[PDB]
Amino acid sequence: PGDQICIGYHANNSTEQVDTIMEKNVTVTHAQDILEKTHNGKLCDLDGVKPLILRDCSVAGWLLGNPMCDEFINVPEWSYIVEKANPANDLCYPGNFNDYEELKHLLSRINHFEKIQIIPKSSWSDHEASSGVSSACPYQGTPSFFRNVVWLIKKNNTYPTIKRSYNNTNQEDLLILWGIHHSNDAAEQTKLYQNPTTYISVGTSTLNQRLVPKIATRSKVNGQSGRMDFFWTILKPNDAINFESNGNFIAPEYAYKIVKKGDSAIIKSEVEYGNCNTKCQTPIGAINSSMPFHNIHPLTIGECPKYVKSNKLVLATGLRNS
Amino acid sequence: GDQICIGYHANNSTEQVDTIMEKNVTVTHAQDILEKTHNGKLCDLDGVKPLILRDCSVAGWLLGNPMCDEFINVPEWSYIVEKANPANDLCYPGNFNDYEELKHLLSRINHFEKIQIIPKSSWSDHEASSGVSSACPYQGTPSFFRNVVWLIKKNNTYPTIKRSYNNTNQEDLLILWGIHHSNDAAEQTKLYQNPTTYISVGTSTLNQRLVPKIATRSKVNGQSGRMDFFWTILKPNDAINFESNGNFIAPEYAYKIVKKGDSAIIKSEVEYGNCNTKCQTPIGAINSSMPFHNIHPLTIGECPKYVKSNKLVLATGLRNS
Amino acid sequence: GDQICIGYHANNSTEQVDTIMEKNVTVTHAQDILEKTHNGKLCDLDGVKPLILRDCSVAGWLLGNPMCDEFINVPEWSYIVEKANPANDLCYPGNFNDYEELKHLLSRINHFEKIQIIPKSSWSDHEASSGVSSACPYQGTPSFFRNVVWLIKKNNTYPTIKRSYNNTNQEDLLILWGIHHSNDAAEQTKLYQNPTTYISVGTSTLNQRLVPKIATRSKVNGQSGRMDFFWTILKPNDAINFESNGNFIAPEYAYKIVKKGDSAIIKSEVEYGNCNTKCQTPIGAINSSMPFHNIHPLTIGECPKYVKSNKLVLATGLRNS
Amino acid sequence: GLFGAIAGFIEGGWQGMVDGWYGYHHSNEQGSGYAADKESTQKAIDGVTNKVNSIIDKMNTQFEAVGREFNNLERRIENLNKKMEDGFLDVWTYNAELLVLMENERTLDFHDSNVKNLYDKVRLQLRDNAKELGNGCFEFYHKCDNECMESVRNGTYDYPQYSEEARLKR
Amino acid sequence: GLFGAIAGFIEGGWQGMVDGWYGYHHSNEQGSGYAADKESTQKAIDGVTNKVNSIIDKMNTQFEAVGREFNNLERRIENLNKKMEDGFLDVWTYNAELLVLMENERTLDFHDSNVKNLYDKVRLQLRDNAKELGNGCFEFYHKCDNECMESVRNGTYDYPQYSEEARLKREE
Amino acid sequence: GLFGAIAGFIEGGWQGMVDGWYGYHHSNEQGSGYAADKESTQKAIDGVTNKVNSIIDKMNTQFEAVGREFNNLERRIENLNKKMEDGFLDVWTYNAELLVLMENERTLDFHDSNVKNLYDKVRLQLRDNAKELGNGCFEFYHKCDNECMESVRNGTYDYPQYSEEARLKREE
Ligand SMILES: *[C@@H]1O[C@H](CO)[C@@H](O[C@@H]2O[C@H](CO)[C@@H](O)[C@H](O)[C@H]2NC(C)=O)[C@H](O)[C@H]1NC(C)=O
Ligand SMILES: *[C@@H]1O[C@H](CO)[C@@H](O[C@@H]2O[C@H](CO)[C@@H](O)[C@H](O)[C@H]2NC(C)=O)[C@H](O)[C@H]1NC(C)=O
Ligand SMILES: *[C@@H]1O[C@H](CO)[C@@H](O)[C@H](O)[C@H]1NC(C)=O
Ligand SMILES: *[C@@H]1O[C@H](CO)[C@@H](O)[C@H](O)[C@H]1NC(C)=O
Ligand SMILES: *[C@@H]1O[C@H](CO)[C@@H](O)[C@H](O)[C@H]1NC(C)=O
Ligand SMILES: *[C@@H]1O[C@H](CO)[C@@H](O)[C@H](O)[C@H]1NC(C)=O
Repeated sequence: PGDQICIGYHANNSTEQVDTIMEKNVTVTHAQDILEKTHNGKLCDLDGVKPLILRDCSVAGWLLGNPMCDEFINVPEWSYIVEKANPANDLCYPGNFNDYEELKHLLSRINHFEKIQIIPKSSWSDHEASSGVSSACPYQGTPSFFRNVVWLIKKNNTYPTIKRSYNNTNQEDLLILWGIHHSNDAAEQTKLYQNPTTYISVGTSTLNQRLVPKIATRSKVNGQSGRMDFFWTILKPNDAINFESNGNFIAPEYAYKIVKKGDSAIIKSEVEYGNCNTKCQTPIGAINSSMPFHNIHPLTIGECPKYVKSNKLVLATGLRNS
Repeated sequence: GDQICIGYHANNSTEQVDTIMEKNVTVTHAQDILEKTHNGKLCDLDGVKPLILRDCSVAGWLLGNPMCDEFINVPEWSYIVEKANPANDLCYPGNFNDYEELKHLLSRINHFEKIQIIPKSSWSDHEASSGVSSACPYQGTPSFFRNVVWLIKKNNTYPTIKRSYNNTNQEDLLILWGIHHSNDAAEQTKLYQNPTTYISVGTSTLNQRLVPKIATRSKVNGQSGRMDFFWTILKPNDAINFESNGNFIAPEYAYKIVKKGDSAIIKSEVEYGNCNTKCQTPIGAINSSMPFHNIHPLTIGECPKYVKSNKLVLATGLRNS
Repeated sequence: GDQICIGYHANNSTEQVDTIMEKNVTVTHAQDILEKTHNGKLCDLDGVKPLILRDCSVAGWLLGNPMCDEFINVPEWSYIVEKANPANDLCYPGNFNDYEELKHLLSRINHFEKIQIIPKSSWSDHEASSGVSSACPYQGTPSFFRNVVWLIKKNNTYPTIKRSYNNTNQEDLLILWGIHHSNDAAEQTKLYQNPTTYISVGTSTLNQRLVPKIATRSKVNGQSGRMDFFWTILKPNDAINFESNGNFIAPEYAYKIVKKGDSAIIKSEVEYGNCNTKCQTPIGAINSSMPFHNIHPLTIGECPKYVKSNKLVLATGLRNS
Repeated sequence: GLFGAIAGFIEGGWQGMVDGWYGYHHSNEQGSGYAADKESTQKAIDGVTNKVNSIIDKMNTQFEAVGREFNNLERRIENLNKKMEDGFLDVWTYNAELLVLMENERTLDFHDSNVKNLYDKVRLQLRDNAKELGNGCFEFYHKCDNECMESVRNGTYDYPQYSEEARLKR
Repeated sequence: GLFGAIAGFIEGGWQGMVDGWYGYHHSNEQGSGYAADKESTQKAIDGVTNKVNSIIDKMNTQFEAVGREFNNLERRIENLNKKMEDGFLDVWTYNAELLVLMENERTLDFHDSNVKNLYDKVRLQLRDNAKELGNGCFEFYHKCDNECMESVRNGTYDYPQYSEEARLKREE
Repeated sequence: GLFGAIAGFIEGGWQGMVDGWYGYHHSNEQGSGYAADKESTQKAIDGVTNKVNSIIDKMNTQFEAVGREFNNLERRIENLNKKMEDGFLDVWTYNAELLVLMENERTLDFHDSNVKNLYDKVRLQLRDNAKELGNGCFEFYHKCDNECMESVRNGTYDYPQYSEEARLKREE
């Protein structure tokens, strides 16, 4: 009374569980994990392109040339930029970087600069180019100053009016930096420049700036109670920039050619380099994965698995075994 | 023996739907819900014609750039169209202040009404008609923005201007004005006489003080000189108060804000089409009872909902053999 | 023949639910997950009482408008209440600079300690009182913001002011000051001697220069002069450096930020409740256990999750006859 | 096919039937042809429709994008405003696309079930009175004229009558 | 419904059933009544609770709606902020509603499938010893006394026990 | 589950099968062995592979957060940036999570449906020619050789041929 056929299904030794609306933890035959949960806690090249690691410098400290950043005076094409939460080297000398976050944002859109010399330090016949330095900005113990801009001083007790132009005869855009010095009282104003009433005008087809020092009494910072305020502009190819001042001028010397625009990023990370390489990067480490999702960190650069806030994410691919 | 079968419909349909588990299921009946179609023209919107700025920017229009004169006394509009980069913006180079904010105020306005508030002839100790420049040529001849006046020194003197205006209309009132930056101390003297000048404007709300910035700038429209225009909204029964001893670009005409409601500044290169529509997008208008469209994210009027997808058909009947 | 039947439950319920495919389906069992109810009152949050500003604005309060004496010294609060339009804000017309950016700073603060950083008394070459304006009445008598001094020339002379205050405290420190804008040279002369004037303020962070805008403006609260107020946070062990030769509106009192943490500013006309709650809304409090609510979008504390619907009912039982 | 009526136990559909979605094919004493379950199809036309209207109605409230302009030193918030409008655009596209996919399956299985819930309704009335051919059909053990057939469709087929005719073959 | 049991072949539900969600009705000589199914009701209040709990779990994170104030010359950002919050409340309101709407239809079909698995279960147990009314019912081809009724409800029903008696009425 | 097959009439799966997901096991004189359903294990792997691929594509265009910095007097807009990016991250986490929960359930029941439909495929092929035991099995009234059992799977089946020793074997 036998000779029987039966219909049935697969089973195996699998503990791989999934969840559903009506049930949790349902062991099934086969499942597919879709969430990347794992990273190497190291920052890397992406891909075959090393990031620009500013160490302990800030972006400000880098572009102005804070003496403790001479390390970055000449710098190759980069993939992304890495800044600490709080770089200790920003402005050796206190003050302001005007439009700083707007500039920082331009950077994320830029893969490579090319420092050039637009107004040679040696071209100041009737002013003192090499005497402006501070114990606030020190290089190798000796007092120094930002390396990309020049703190002009009166030469033989006279500060004639300045009139320098510079013509961008390059093909690329130019990032130009310059500053103004706020002194502490008439006395000091008299010491560095002769003139007591002072201004700085900057012109370009776009720019129309006028600046007057606020000679005033401020709390000491890095030992200095005076202040510097910096300002920047993109000078277009064929455009030209004209400075005019009778004192307190912090002139450009080196400006940067934007030679390459790309997808970059400034990221804040304390984690350090690893001579490795990846195609996806995260502030807390890199990702080699084939998953479609990950829960490492919301900020990524490069081709990445999309981010999710989940610990567990698995597709039931098989049926409900026992 | 006699037979009875149960079965189902199959027609000549070629329509496809999609599902999580299968693509392209040919199906017996399927409703399409995605509009993929626009007449590529800019249209009237519920019987109201848009304001086609042609080559004028918002700024060249409200200031009255000579080359824009087609917009002297404009009728009610339903939405406004700019090209990306209009040629006629500011004829005399400079800046327009809180520009992007003012444009935003226009997306809520349907009609202005120009009213002369300080008439050109009322300037008697200053030079009213000498403020012209080749940067804004009109019919070849050197000219200027038609809504403001460039005041020049008279008989080598520039007595301190003091003019006030009080808003005796029912409506908010858009007023603009400017300042001219000289190039060098020479020019400053030639134009205005006084070496050190200021413009101060006051209202219940506004307390501004402008001072020229002399400097050497590259020529733009053959002018190293620059002009910064400024605006404010003068509420009814309030008064604007102007004072200047130089470099002042005084207002003459100003805008009664007479109609408010939904509007929009769209950027579009597309030309008008002499047609009507309930729904309008920068690349073209849409006439469609579909729930969704494919056309462009920015629309105005009674419109379907935008979705990025290139196919959205809903299955209605059964799988088809 | 004996019979056995399989069947299901039916009861006296009229609870409804909906489907993508059928509406108002009567079911035997349901769970309403949407809370639609609130008391009509503002209450404590976890046993901490709100700051209820009555008719004062926050500028009114922190500046010390003479009608705002209720709040001269204030205890720890959970959140703050404002009207949409407090009548006591600025008693003398002008500007509170970075006002919204400050209000926001203030919504992470649960308590200030008010301190006298520079005693009124200590003005000895200048006249500290009078000082006052009819735009700022107290008990019907001309007065002025309390936390701040409107300084005036003494003996027809205004010696340059140079003060410092160095923060020797544990906590951060909110400091307010201001500038008077006169109406003409005469008024400028009558109040401080000197016709050309400045105020410069300095910290490690700050470095400002203020120059009075002496123009005429229309009257507001009877005055057509102006006062522009400014603030900062002075860190521990920085110092604020003042220097001015007129038009300087000086700080008297400052605020130590003593308890930071989750707070908020909400607009509401609703009276205090005299109750406690874990969840609060501009239109009244919420005591629920539901997952959702539709009371208001702006809520304070641990609350159900907001949603815009009027009906959110989950089916827990089968179709009913 | 989730319920197996379409198109597992019925290999193909019916090019010949027009009066509705689901019906019957009958060959008997007077001939063969198609008639349709006018009321069954109708319950589906009722349901599918409301479903469409509901799907449309969950979208009538959506995100509407707005032209906002920014200047050359406002690149951060211009960026922020772009990522937020794209942000909602992607979200609602996701929602519409996915809903349409999800219910397209429910609508396909819906028709599948409907059919099976008809074949079940006939199987339940005939019982011992016919073979289950197994292809959607039934070979009648007896002879069936139209009031008889039109009656299995009515929903009323007075089984006790034909019982003896069938007892004879087995 | 969709598996054609609730309000399908089984016309309506029993007011008379109160000890569960699905059950049996019997009628023989000792008499008749209602005895709700124990295990298959529990299986439903177990697996529907979870559904209702799964929806409150997948919803605890939502949009923190905060007020931000802007001044008269910040109309653009303010309007962006308003559009952002409207947008978020709209998205989550859709989410909440559609989720409910789709799990309601799911739930209904779940009860409907729990009944067609009960009925099916009895049908396979009973075989030819009983007649299928098509009403959700079986008329026995033998005598089923209560220890017999609890035999059908138990899943312990002995087919050969009443098998010989069954076939006689099937014929006559 | 929903279609009462897997863990339904059939109470468990077969460790012994490994050639595929669903199939038949035969126990005849000429041998015994397991066999997989190529035509229906294939239909299901394909369907489930589209699921996995349609879920990834549906997600591959979610929000992608971007770093942005603000100064200490832009705290309002930094908080606006923040609440925005978190809000989307939440909208997309809720999306992914729930799409997975929902399709997991459908995928299981999909397997349920596939098993039952297979049982019916055979059940209809034999009719009275075999007995339904009630736990997933068919007890052949006659004797079926290995070229006959592989004919029930082959797609069509000699019933008129086999009908003969079936009635004959039925009466007793
Ligand atoms: C900087 O120098 C360049 C040329 O050295 C100027 O170039 C002008 O316009 C075209 C550009 O192709 C040249 O052929 C002309 O000869 C130049 N014009 C004049 C008047 O020399 C450029 O304009 C200069 N920068 C500025 C601000 O003038
Ligand atoms: C603007 O002009 C109007 C009228 O010319 C002034 O309104 C008068 O103001 C006082 C009250 O302050 C009253 O005599 C009337 O209520 C007003 N006029 C009318 C016609 O009702 C108004 O004060 C002026 N505003 C300014 C700032 O000058
Ligand atoms: C799922 O399994 C884990 C053990 O890893 C347990 O922590 C969790 O509570 C289970 N889920 C439920 C809903 O019981
Ligand atoms: C602030 O005061 C304390 C001592 O009083 C000291 O740490 C610091 O030197 C002072 N700083 C300034 C800016 O006055
Ligand atoms: C669906 O069919 C169309 C052919 O018109 C094609 O564009 C698309 O790639 C097809 N998709 C799949 C998954 O086969
Ligand atoms: C559902 O019920 C409400 C409440 O009375 C009613 O107003 C609405 O019209 C009904 N919807 C439909 C489709 O009948």
